Amino acid sequence: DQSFLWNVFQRVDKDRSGVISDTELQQALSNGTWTPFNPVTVRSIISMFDRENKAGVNFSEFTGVWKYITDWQNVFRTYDRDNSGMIDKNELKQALSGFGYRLSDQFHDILIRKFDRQGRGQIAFDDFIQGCIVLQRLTDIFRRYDTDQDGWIQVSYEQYLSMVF
Amino acid sequence: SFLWNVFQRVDKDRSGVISDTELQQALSNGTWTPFNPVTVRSIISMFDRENKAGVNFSEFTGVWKYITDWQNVFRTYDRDNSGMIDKNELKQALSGFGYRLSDQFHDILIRKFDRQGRGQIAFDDFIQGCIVLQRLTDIFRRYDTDQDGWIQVSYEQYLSMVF
Ligand SMILES: [Ca+2]
Ligand SMILES: [Ca+2]
Ligand SMILES: [Ca+2]
Ligand SMILES: [Ca+2]
Ligand SMILES: [Ca+2]
Ligand SMILES: [Ca+2]
Repeated sequence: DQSFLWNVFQRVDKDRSGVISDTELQQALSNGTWTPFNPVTVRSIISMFDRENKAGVNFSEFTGVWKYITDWQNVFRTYDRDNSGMIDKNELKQALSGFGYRLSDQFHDILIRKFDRQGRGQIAFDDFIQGCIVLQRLTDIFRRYDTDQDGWIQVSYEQYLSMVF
Repeated sequence: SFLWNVFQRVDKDRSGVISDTELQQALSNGTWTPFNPVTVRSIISMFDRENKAGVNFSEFTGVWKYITDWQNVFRTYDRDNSGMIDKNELKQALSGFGYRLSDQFHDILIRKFDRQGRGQIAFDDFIQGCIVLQRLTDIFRRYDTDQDGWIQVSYEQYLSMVF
């Protein structure tokens, strides 16, 4: 039912639009730090929650375009130890391993780096959805080509360069 | 010089720095639609001494140049002359930049950068369709030693590559 979500479209008409472009949602969600929500994280929710190849959602899926963030906030929250809204190295060693991951101490300090901008050694939330789902899959295409049962895959200089994208 | 006139010519307020989502307005890609904001970001952020996300006259002089040349490529490879480029003309394009890419990963490639679905890379997608194209041929080419191209990559060792 769209009436349950009709007041959500009210805030989303700076240019009357009706269809949700990338920023057409940006003002409906916080990242946890007073900054805007990174569009790179946004298009992950639309091109993934819309069949139409133009990046703009609707009822058929917006029942869930949002729903995934309501999926994602529970986890985040049910891990925040400090409740300060950020996950640390000690903290991620528990969340990652909550997702059935057997990595090691040394990767449990390599991950944080791409996403911790401020440089305090913690992940905000706009850094979480994006890149979480990205990594949620680097166990997955790493899967499609070679299950060595120790992790090794490889191809030549040829279209293996094509794979890297 | 004549650039002294061309720089204000797009500088709406006399500000003396071209904005980003102001330059989207001078660069025409010929889809009669807008020029890619993302191509517009790369063109600005590439050439910015600072974080200002812009180019003043003492910072744009070259962007103009980098722009010029980016057409001067189109202009050659667009042999048929349709303001836009197709698979048969994209082929000699990627190859001319030295890419050993076989037919399958072009329909693939075009399917990530042809902004409209006509199978016709326009002037704005191409540049963009060459910024990342390049970027991910770089470190790999740095990473693979024997230039045969195979890389044995372990679980926790590999993960940290496409990052
Ligand atoms: Ca709208
Ligand atoms: Ca915490
Ligand atoms: Ca200006
Ligand atoms: Ca000609
Ligand atoms: Ca042509
Ligand atoms: Ca090698």
